[PDB]
Amino acid sequence: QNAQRDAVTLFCCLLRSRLATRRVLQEYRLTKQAFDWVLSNIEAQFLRSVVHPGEM
Amino acid sequence: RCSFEETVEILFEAGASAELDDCRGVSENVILGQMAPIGTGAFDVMIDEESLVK
Amino acid sequence: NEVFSRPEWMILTCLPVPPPPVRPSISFNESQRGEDDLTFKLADILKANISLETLE
Amino acid sequence: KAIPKDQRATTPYMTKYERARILGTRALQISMNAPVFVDLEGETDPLRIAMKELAEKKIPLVIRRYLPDGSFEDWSVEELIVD
Amino acid sequence: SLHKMSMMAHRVKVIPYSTFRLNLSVTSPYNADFDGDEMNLHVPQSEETRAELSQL
Amino acid sequence: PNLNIVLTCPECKVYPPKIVERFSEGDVVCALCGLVLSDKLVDTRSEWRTFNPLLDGNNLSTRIGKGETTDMRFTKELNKAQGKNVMDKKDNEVQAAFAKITMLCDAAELPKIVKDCAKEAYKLCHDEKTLKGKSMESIMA
Amino acid sequence: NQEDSMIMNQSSIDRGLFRSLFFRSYMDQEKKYGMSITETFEKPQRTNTLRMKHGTYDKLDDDGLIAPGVRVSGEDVIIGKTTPISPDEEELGQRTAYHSKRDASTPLRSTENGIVDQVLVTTNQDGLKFVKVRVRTTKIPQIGDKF
Amino acid sequence: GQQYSSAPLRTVKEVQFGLFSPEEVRAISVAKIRFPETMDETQTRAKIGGLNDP
Amino acid sequence: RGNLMGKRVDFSARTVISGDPNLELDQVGVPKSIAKTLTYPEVVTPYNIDRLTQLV
Amino acid sequence: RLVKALEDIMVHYDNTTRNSLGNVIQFIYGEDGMDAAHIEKQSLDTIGGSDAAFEK
Amino acid sequence: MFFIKDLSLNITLHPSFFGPRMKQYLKTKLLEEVEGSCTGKFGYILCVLDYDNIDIQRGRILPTDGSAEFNVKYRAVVFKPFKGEVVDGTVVSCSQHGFEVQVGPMKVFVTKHLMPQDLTFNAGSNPPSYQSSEDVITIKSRIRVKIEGCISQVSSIHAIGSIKEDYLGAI
Ligand SMILES: [Mg+2]
Ligand SMILES: [Zn+2]
Repeated sequence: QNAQRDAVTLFCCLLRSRLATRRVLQEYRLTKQAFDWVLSNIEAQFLRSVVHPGEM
Repeated sequence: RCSFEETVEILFEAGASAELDDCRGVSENVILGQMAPIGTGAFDVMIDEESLVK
Repeated sequence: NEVFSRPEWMILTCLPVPPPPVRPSISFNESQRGEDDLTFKLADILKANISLETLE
Repeated sequence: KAIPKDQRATTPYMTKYERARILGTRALQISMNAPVFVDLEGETDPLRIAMKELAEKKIPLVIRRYLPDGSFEDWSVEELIVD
Repeated sequence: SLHKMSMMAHRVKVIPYSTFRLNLSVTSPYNADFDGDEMNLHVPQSEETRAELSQL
Repeated sequence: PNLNIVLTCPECKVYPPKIVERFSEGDVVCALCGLVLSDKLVDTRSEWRTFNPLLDGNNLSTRIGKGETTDMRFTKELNKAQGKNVMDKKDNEVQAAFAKITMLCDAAELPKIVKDCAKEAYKLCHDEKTLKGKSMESIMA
Repeated sequence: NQEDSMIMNQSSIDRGLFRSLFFRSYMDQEKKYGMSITETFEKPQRTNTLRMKHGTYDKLDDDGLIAPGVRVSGEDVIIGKTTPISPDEEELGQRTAYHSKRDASTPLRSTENGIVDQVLVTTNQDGLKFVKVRVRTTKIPQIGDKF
Repeated sequence: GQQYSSAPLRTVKEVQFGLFSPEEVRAISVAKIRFPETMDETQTRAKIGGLNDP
Repeated sequence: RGNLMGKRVDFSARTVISGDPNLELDQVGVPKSIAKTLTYPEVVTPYNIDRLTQLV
Repeated sequence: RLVKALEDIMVHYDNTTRNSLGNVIQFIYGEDGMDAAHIEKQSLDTIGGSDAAFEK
Repeated sequence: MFFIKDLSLNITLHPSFFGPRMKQYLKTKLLEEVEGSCTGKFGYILCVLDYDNIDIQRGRILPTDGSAEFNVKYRAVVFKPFKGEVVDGTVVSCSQHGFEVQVGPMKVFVTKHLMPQDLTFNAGSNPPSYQSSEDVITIKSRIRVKIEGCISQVSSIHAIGSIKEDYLGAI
């Protein structure tokens, strides 16, 4: 878990930067299904951006 | 080690010092001519007889 | 290692002879037959060995 | 030495190599007259049938993932999340 | 062939004459030019290696 | 003791091997039922590319000369060792006789065919009983 | 035309544009090892000749050569040469049945074809009868040809 | 295309490099090779006991 | 180097390559002579028994 | 020298880059565990901007 | 000797035998190959005990061909000869070098030189029989043979016996 947090710290900082209350309520004006869809897409693409074990 | 450059010297020192090879290296599996633990061959495929009745 | 290497074994006493599957000779036109270089070397070892035994 | 199911700590997602060898071995068995578990829509090529079985998780196989310490795990292709 | 892109699978289209025809969007990873450059074509002989070759 | 491999077609078995040899495919095939008889054909032209039994026989020998990085003392010790083993075989007369005959034929401007025929004749005579001498000049002439 | 590619007019090619002739010369020579074995240029018979190539021997004459003007293709024997053999030397396969000689002809290339232009026979320096052949072939400019 | 064998088929794993003992060389060999000649005196077959015998 | 790591292999063709915009990105135009020279061993199955029978 | 220098290095089923002998070169491939085929240049909005814009 | 030993065998199955009933097929094969055959390490395999509790373990897929490999551990009754072992047998074939005794599934041979001097060979009888000074060795006759040596070749076992010593010969 220490290596996971130290390997996800920067990406979590980027998500906390791009996902602010003012940036979503003011500029984006996202709704409930739109915000949840953005969360599911970010988590999904993050689960697809993982390197596969066994690659040279 | 012998595959890269100095083949005879490495082989002679190996036979002299009674060296043992693990034979999971890439070039080793290549020389012997069978599957290596790289990619598709880095895992074995099995069968579950309990899944055939599904 | 006793089971694999010995200083007495480092000194050559008996010499293995590889089969023609290693040194394939050729019989071209039935009158132009070529022998490999290792074959000539084995002939030299035999002539020198028999010569040394005769002189000794 | 066969890690139990409650201690399997590998990635639950099926990699491209696992999907590749599962489709290759499964298609090779289908080419050798293997019992097909899915109803065909008129296919003739064995690889398309193997992908049809993978799309419905009807492939009866389980992967023995070798760990670097000599151990292994048994992740069945039915419980593996594809794509 | 110094890239891993320099060796890539392809779908065979039977055409007359004697030259390998291909699209020009693939000559950049091969670092090739249509001025007398020869290429090599290998054929798999098994279904398993053909499927593994098509999926990778 | 036997050791003679004879190719036959077990499906035809009607005649001794009347077969055809496909060199481009590297196989040998029965010209009747079309069944192949052997795969992976060996070549004789390809092994000959890298390279005299009629005169030298089955005898083998190798020269010892100086090396790229060597001493002149070792070259003499190896040649003197062969000079002590030169009596083991009585073939020194064939090389010297062929050398002098080579000098005479090269002095007479005769073609190589007459040289090989003369060397073959001297090899047929060599050292028989009915010769009984002639001081090496008359057998050469 | 992309990447140094050129488009050529077909009607100009049909009228003889950049068409060239290629002359390939096949030189063969009979030799004698120790006078006892003598290679001879002759037409090999399919009855007594062993180790005969699968090519056709209908274009050869009585001396074992192809007269100029005869259209030849690949896998065709141009010069027929046979070598004497000994019965107790090999005895391989059917060598104890053919008895006579062994084929050792020099055929044309596998991928080549054309019309034999000129054939000449002459004795060399040591008096060995050798023969030189010259076959011509017009190579029409194709797509794969370079300019 | 080779002939079938009843021996169990396995892969090649560990490879050990060592020196050849003279006793093991004499235990592996089958011929002594005493004649420096290649073929037989009759210019055919093999010398039988020479550099390249059956 | 010439017998273990690399080697001359069968089931291959070498020739001059050229462009063809009418083809796809992944395809390759193979000449008819190369298609008739090289081959591929397919397994007879009840799905292509009639097709392979036609090929015979 | 580069090919024969980096050859027997892969990633096992534990997200740890180690060679065939088990020597660990990197505890995490690329120090992040991400393949080089899903990374895109992104902008960090945490450091960008002035203090008045940050608090604004 | 008739011993009982737990043996293990690797069974190969074609991909066409992957039905739910495949286990039965395994046992089927496990019989057809094991019962009646012979091995140079455990002797002539006679029977196979415990047919219901046959362990199947786990089947593994080998690379090419796609056939399945299984490791089966079972209990079997086998027969293994031994050197210098007194057994009984009945003659089948007769030869001038000696009569061939039949001990179970093994056909032991007895050399004429390994026989007493009073035992002589008789070819004038039908079948040819060995007549001694008191006993007549015929085909249907029972003879107690002391096995001197045994050969353990793969899937083929032959032994050599003798009756020269005391307390031997015809039964
Ligand atoms: Mg170029
Ligand atoms: Zn036939």
